[PDB]
Amino acid sequence: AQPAHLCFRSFVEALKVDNDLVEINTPIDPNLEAAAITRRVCETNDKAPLFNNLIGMKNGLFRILGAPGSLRKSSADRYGRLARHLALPPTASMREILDKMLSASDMPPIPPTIVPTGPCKENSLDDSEFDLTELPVPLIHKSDGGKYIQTYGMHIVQSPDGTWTNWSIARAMVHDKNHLTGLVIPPQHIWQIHQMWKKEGRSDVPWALAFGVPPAAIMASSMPIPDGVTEAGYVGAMTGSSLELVKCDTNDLYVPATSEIVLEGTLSISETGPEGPFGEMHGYIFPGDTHLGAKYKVNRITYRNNAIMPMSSCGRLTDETHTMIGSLAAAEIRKLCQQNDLPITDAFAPFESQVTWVALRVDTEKLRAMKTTSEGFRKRVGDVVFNHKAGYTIHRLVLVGDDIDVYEGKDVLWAFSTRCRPGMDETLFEDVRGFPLIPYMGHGNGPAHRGGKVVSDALMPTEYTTGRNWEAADFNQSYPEDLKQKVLDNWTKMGFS
Amino acid sequence: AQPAHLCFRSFVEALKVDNDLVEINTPIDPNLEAAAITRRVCETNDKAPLFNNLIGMKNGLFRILGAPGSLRKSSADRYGRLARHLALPPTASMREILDKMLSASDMPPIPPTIVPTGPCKENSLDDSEFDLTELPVPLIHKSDGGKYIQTYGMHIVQSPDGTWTNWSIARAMVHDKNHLTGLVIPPQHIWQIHQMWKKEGRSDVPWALAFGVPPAAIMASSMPIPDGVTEAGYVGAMTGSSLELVKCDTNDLYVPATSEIVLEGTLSISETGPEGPFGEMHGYIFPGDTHLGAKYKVNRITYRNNAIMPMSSCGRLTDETHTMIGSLAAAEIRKLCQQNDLPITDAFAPFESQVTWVALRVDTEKLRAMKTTSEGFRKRVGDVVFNHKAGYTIHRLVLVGDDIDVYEGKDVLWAFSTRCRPGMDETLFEDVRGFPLIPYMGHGNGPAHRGGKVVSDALMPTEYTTGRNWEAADFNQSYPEDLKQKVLDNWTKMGFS
Ligand SMILES: Cc1cc2c3c(c1C)C(C)(C)C[C@@H](C(=O)Cc1ccccc1)N3c1c([nH]c(=O)[nH]c1=O)N2C[C@H](O)[C@H](O)[C@H](O)COP(=O)(O)O
Ligand SMILES: Cc1cc2c3c(c1C)C(C)(C)C[C@@H](C(=O)Cc1ccccc1)N3c1c([nH]c(=O)[nH]c1=O)N2C[C@H](O)[C@H](O)[C@H](O)COP(=O)(O)O
Ligand SMILES: [K+]
Ligand SMILES: [K+]
Ligand SMILES: [K+]
Ligand SMILES: [K+]
Ligand SMILES: [Mn+2]
Ligand SMILES: [Mn+2]
Repeated sequence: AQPAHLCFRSFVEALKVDNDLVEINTPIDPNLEAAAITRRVCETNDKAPLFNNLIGMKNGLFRILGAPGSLRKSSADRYGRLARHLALPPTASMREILDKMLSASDMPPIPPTIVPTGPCKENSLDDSEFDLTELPVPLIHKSDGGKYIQTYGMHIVQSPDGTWTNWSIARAMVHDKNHLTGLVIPPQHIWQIHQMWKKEGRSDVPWALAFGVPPAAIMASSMPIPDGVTEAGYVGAMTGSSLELVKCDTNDLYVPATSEIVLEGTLSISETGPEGPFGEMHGYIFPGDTHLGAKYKVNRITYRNNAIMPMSSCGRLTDETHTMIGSLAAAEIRKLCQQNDLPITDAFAPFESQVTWVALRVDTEKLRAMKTTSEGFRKRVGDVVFNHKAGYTIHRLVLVGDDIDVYEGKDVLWAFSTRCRPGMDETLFEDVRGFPLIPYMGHGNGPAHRGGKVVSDALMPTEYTTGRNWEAADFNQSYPEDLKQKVLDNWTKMGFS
Repeated sequence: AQPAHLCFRSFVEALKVDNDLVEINTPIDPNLEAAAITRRVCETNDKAPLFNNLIGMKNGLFRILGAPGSLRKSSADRYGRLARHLALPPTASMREILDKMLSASDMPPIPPTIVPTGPCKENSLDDSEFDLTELPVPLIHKSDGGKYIQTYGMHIVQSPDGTWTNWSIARAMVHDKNHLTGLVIPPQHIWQIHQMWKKEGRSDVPWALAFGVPPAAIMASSMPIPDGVTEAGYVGAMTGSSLELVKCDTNDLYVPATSEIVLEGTLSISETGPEGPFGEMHGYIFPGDTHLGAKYKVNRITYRNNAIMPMSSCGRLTDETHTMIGSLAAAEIRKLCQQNDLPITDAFAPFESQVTWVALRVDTEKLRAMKTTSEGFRKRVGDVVFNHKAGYTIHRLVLVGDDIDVYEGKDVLWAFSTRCRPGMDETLFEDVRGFPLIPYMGHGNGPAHRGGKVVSDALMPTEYTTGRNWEAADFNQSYPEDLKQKVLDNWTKMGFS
């Protein structure tokens, strides 16, 4: 066999073939050691670790793959892990990756295909046979409030009426032998669907959590595609293939046939339990900061022979919470802007901003034809984005003109720092949903859930009127073409590197 | 040999010895080519170029050294050029460099020593014998409004009463055979002294411009040491040695004995001429943006045999306008804060901010004892800094706690992005002097000369009260010491780089 983008086991193979995998066959402790190695990998853009000999692995549960969506060292294949989720060449640009993830947005869905069995059915454990506290679930950060089994699996929940099945990543930790607790927060789709079941009031939410799903599916799971859109059919259109799914044993949900590990059960409409703290995407943990979270009951586990659990050891740069959350949100924001008739060509969440900013590249020819001003345009952009779920995680939008490559953080920083006058060239948004996970929100001086957002206009005045009126004081723009070429051609002759 | 910090010719030797120099002995055009090579050096942190065969060099005037204060590639000796200005080991940290530049602030001055002659007297040209338009003055950027002879020399002017002699860098370009035009703007000391002569009204300002001065002198020339303080005596205290100076031939000013090239003349109290545009430190040139500047008359040139003119090809990162202007301003700001009883331990202007920000590291134990709040503390800090000349070039101050290394831009960006809530955690300053060279000031939407400043508080709430209440979600802080060491010790064994 199955292609890498359609089968996690094949994806692991692909990373090996790529010389992008280190297989660790000696015993590794899931209590911190696996996550520490993965953390170091993510901080240094090293090869992904596959822990084949995890202390506590029994009867096939489980090996761990760390850093599944993290960066490679080389510039040429920096995003190659992400490309391997999507059948793209390993040298694919971020633009190419994001365009692939947006491609299904004006295609008919390709609904999934139901097949009678698959590798995820190779082994099973009923509710007399498993204990979640006895599995080699990792402690990811030393101060975490639980062992976070769920950092890179896919929650599956369906609206009561059956018309929308959502796939998404949301964290969860082990509560006891047969329960998890996790985040289920607005405006996320798992929360939206949970609210539908709670208003109906009759039962707990049928649920499954599938780990080691098709890589193309985990990417859509991490993207804020629209309300009401079933991720499986979006992935089918993106990949050009209907995804093969098998029915759960204990409920009527459907999971990818090649899932490594599947939990089946219910998400309670009534019960909560302690959740967190967790070392999070912005780079912090607040020890002792436990709060009630949603509570999941597990009734059944099914799994592949020699099952592999993917794990995100998230925190400071760079891991899946940056490469996927930020970039995929930025992609959806780009599309949302264009659908609102805003002249945005590109969007990216700079890593340097801890993926709390999105830089929006403006087609300034189109802007000029709008015959508008900074104040008006900033407000329009911020209203569109900050009032929408796709903008949830993003607290600063930086508008830049056509000369800036938004996928290059040094260039975004240059433009922000030199073209946006603090205060005057910004519009603050206090009456929008805020992202409480940012430390200055949930642990800050103001409301955790509201405000703290800004549109920073790094468009220069003449970009709204007559056109750019500067040249950069750089090698590229400050010297004629023939001179530049001469200098390059004589560079090593003269004595330079 | 004479020591490198005391003699520019010896400094050039030192860069060669260091394998930090490329001697270009074939013909190089001062019309763009020399500056293009230097620009490329600065953008890539390559070796400094010494142009020994400059097209248009005659009778000893002149060779060019580019990139005298720019960065080296290696992290270990990144600031080695700057260290070579100061007699410091080439591996000196930025903290060490800035401490050396601040050291003379609580020492008695060591006034200069007058000697009868020096190398700067080896050759001379009277006012019948030179023509500035006939010298190989560089065109530094293709759209510059003149040939900028003066990018790394030292202007010397003295108060009418004789009590203060200032040394400073300010740009100047050739106007005609015997005149320059340049920037002389408030609140700079050359401007302050010029205003004293203008109020006296009796004559033009006696002036000299010395190129290829002692490196320790050019560093102080680039630093905003206090009003009324004679740089020569500050440099003498910093270096532990009295600087040797020779009298000008045509006026009673005194220049370093080993200056490569000296212009003697007057800075007019009445005349102006076209100046600019110039490709500037923030990374831009605005073609055609010429304005009246100060006008200098040159009466005499003296120079060393085989004179070398230093040149800054300034613009986008990284050159002297970043490494020296930003860092030296930040050093003075650190001291100014401490003298105002503010608990600041360190300051640096991040390169990523185009040296428009300064990050201020706070001793949070001291902060806690102040029993203050963010609003109050931000306002106090901003009032101190933004009302002072040392703050002139800086538009954003970022307050950070003790965990942040302000000399590491990635860590400043992380703290700013995650700990400062836009709007609420900031105080805007509109009634302070602004720096018009920033594009969003002089080419922006508001007053060029006023406002546009902000204090951004990236201190978290408990840093004012009870202490830091988080751990970073990073390898260093999220795992115990013994585990970290194990992972490091087994890193290459396991298969990692
Ligand atoms: C790639 C990744 C993604 C998330 C998360 C992590 C990783 C690796 C982990 C599990 C490592 C961290 C965790 C987070 O702590 C970060 C976070 C992000 C956004 C909201 C809350 C938490 N998390 C997560 C997340 N969404 C969350 O609702 N709680 C979560 O727990 N997300 C983001 C989420 O998938 C996206 O917002 C999707 O758009 C959601 O799908 P839809 O609702 O649009 O269908
Ligand atoms: C290292 C360097 C420094 C400057 C400049 C350049 C370089 C390489 C060049 C010449 C390349 C660029 C030019 C600039 O265009 C940048 C600039 C900076 C600050 C004000 C105006 C211009 N410039 C300069 C500068 N000061 C200026 O008053 N006009 C100047 O022309 N400075 C800064 C100035 O030296 C410092 O502010 C000192 O504190 C001044 O001394 P005191 O007044 O405190 O005694
Ligand atoms: K999703
Ligand atoms: K602007
Ligand atoms: K000075
Ligand atoms: K703050
Ligand atoms: Mn969804
Ligand atoms: Mn001075």
